[PDB]
Amino acid sequence: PFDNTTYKNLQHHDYSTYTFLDLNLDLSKFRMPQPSSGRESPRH
Amino acid sequence: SGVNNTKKWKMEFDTRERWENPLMGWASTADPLSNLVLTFSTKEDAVAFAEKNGWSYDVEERKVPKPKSKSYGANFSWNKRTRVSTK
Repeated sequence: PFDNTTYKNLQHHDYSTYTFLDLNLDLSKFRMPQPSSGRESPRH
Repeated sequence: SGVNNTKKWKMEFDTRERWENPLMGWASTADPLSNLVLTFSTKEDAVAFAEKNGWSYDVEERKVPKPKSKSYGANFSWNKRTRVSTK
């Protein structure tokens, strides 16, 4: 049924210190290879 | 950084001895030309003045700053070394 009387954004009550970086680590396998500037850094 | 004291030509003479005054320690000189400085618009004017007065002279070419290529955008180069690490 249709309910407009409850808050449905309660998952973040269980988030912790490493939630964001853990999610970032999980996303790594989906990324496309990064482009390259041709050197290790501007100092190479 | 100001460049306004590099507009005109100057004529100066060789530096001679200065010594300490025995009484006060002041800098004494026997050179009457020690403070003499002449201003000229061009090198040619200065050379003509020296020749007619009988002074041997050394002329030195005017040194002009070389034109430079300045680019603010080079500070953030994608792949060059001109990328700055701080602002």
